[PDB]
Amino acid sequence: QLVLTQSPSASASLGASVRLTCTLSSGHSSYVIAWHQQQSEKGPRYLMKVNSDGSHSKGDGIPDRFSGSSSGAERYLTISSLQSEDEADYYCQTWGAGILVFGGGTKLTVLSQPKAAPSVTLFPPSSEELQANKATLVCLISDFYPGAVTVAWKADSSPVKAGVETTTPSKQSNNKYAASSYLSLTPEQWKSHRSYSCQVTHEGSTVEKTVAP
Amino acid sequence: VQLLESGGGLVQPGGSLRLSCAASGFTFSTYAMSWVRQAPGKGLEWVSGISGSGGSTYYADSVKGRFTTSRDNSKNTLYLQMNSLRAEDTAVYYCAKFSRDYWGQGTLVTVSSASTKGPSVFPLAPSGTAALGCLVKDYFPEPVTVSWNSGALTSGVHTFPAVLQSSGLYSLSSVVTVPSSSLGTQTYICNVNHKPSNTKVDKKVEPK
Repeated sequence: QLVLTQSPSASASLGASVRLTCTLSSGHSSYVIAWHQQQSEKGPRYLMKVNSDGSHSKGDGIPDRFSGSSSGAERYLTISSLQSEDEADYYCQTWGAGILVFGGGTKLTVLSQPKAAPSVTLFPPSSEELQANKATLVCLISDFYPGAVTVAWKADSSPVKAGVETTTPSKQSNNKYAASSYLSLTPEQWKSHRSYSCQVTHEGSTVEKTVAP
Repeated sequence: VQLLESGGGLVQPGGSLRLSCAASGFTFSTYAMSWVRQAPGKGLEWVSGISGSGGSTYYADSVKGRFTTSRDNSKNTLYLQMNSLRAEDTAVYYCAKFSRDYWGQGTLVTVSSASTKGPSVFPLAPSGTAALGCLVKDYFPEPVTVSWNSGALTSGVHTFPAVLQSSGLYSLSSVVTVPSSSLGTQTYICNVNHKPSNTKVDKKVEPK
């Protein structure tokens, strides 16, 4: 029965155009396909419909730089004047005899944006947590682009591996990325070193914040 | 048009849960309605569809016999009754209207043998701007909401996505950047809500 397939990733440059492809399996070459966008950490948003005709409608508030078309078993979404906001996932979708079908989604990267270095804020354990006989260091990392970082912790100058939990990067509403890292310690471990450090490596450069008991 | 889901929460494997979707802004009974779900880090997956007014219902093979969709065309509400839930049914569930198409905002269904746990909330600092925040530590399941000064403070707020720790518990932080000149005198309170555990914490964050 009806299957929609999408390439897992696509890219194009800021201000340029990109075309995303959704391929219908054989046997349904006459079905309407809809495109839905999904930003990091948000629900999907409907963009537009495309019928096997090349015509298209559009959703509320969708800019004119989004359009759709078709050729054979392929259905297309074209985004012109690419912006940082367009870095997101794109799913195609259709309907056939009570059954709904989704493609696997295409992750679009918008190339040619400026590198943006992370802003790092590091908090020591609170007085309240220490009185509860626990200790958490909180390393908050924001506003970086592209969206990949590595986080390393130091106790004085030695690497720490135990007790580290770090999130995956997620896109902010300002189209830069955020991540966080937590180091769990006993109050004794915290008080027994001169300092602890959170080291964030982004695009070949490492920045550090340090706290001390 | 608005579609507003409710009813998500934590359920033991084998348990039951009912989702609701309140529709407004269109003649509900004219349109077929759908349920779609999204497991963490995966794609959109169709769950079920129901004709306008309810005479025909369709289901993905993965939920057949366990999920039952229904609708109330006077209350303009769509329902999904889940029984015999499985860990792999864990997902954000969306109601949607596909003909303009419309999506709801999603509700999280977690199927797990782990217990509910409310967070501990700790204040974070501050050291012409200063960063201060709240640590929302060791809770399960998602989600947690955070506001500042009961919603009066929104500028400079950044609530971070949660980390899932090896313990199986979540933690998240919310930070706000404020004028350093306000620290003595302006009160900053983070309002933390973890509805799955009925936890509501208002934490005043003081300078040190």
